[PDB]
Amino acid sequence: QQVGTQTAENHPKLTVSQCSAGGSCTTESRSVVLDSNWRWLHTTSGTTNCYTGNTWDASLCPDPVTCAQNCALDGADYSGTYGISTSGNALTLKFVTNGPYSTNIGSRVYLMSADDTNYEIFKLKNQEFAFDVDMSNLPCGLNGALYFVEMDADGGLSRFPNNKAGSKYGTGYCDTQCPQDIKFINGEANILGWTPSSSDSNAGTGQYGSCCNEMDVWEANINSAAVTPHVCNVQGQTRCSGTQCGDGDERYDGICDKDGCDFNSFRMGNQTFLGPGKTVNTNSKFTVVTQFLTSDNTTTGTLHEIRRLYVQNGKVIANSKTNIAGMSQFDSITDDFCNAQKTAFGDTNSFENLGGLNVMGQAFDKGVVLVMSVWDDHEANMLWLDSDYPTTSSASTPGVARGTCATTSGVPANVESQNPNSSVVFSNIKIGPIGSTYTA
Ligand SMILES: *[C@@H]1O[C@H](CO)[C@@H](O[C@@H]2O[C@H](CO)[C@@H](O)[C@H](O)[C@H]2NC(C)=O)[C@H](O)[C@H]1NC(C)=O
Ligand SMILES: O[C@@H]1[C@@H](O)[C@@H](O)OC[C@H]1O
Ligand SMILES: [Mg+2]
Repeated sequence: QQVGTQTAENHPKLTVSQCSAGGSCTTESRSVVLDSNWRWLHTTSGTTNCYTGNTWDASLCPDPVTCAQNCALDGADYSGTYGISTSGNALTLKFVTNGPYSTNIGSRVYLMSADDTNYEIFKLKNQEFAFDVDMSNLPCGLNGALYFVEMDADGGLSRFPNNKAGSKYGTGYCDTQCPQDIKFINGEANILGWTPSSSDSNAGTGQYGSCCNEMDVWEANINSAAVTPHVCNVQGQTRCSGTQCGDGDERYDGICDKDGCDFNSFRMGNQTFLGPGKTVNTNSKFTVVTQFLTSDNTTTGTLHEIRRLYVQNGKVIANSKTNIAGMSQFDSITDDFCNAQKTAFGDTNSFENLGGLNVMGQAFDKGVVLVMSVWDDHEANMLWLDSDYPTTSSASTPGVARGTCATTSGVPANVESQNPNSSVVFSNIKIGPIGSTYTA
């Protein structure tokens, strides 16, 4: 894709903290950028759209390359059109925004580096990452997600000749779902076999997907939360086609682990731990701390364990323990946990098949980009996060119940119609050595 200049691109500012042993942190000036899929895409010479609704203009986009050369991504009206605003260390993502020219549902942003051009690259091995979240305004069916993916720092500017926009315009997304709804992959418009979504009037899928390792630090709404590493057998952002993408029936045949090795306290058998008025009380803001422990306690050692702590009202709260009959008891993510939980639940262990925490840690070695988003789910209505899933399974079967929401909840049109003003606030991001990002 090309660069459009009708609208200047000014990334909303966001401060983050870099912390040291003892807990003193320095403030770093960073910013966020809107993902390219949300942007106005118009001809380089004018204002004619290359894509409208969920339909590409066939005469501007006769083929993937011509389309990438003819079509330009333009600057974004972050707050008034996309519902994205920041206030110091706080990022607010609104669910539904009505701009003067377009309505936008959900958003996805990446953290920029100090240069405000390339993404910030995080090296998470043997580090602790903390943030605060207020998801009191995120009901059933919503997901406010904070996570890392193995994107290129420049979003593909240097790898792909026909990507002339790059990370400044939020290009280069990938994750372990190998999404095929991404409009530009590898600097080419993803127009081959383009099929509009029937339920999402702004979306479609093309022949290719964009795949990479993904650490889901946080996927949650007021009801339930999950922390989930996912790995692939490829390194970095990789375009997939056919079986590689692991779409539909080929879910477990692809290059990436779609299910991941998840820890949702509710799913793991503690229904009183996280939620409205619970131990972690999601009616109010709290701190989420995530530790990426290596086997030798160095930044070069093998990733061995992902641990979780919460902090609310100044009190540290230990992670819940698993409570699945017949399964050994864990309170964190280890490869042993993943093996035990996949066995207990009868789920295919692609996480381990594709190299487990070792491979996750190798993605961390190379570096990953911070993503924050708010979304509803056209495929599964977020039931995998907050309800009984599959809905066709007995809710007494271990692993099926993930939260208290109704199996009829989370239909996008219903959630948009009923809770349009939903929002999530992510704030006070900190990274440092273990123990450095919060006060015990
Ligand atoms: C779920 O996790 C919570 C937090 O660890 C456990 O909370 C305890 O609950 C009992 C029963 O109400 C209380 O008497 C304790 O004071 C709680 N401890 C804390 C630290 O909050 C709870 O037991 C866990 N549930 C299950 C089924 O394992
Ligand atoms: O990331 C999620 C994955 O863990 C799975 O359970 O299906 C839904 C996905 O969005
Ligand atoms: Mg290029």
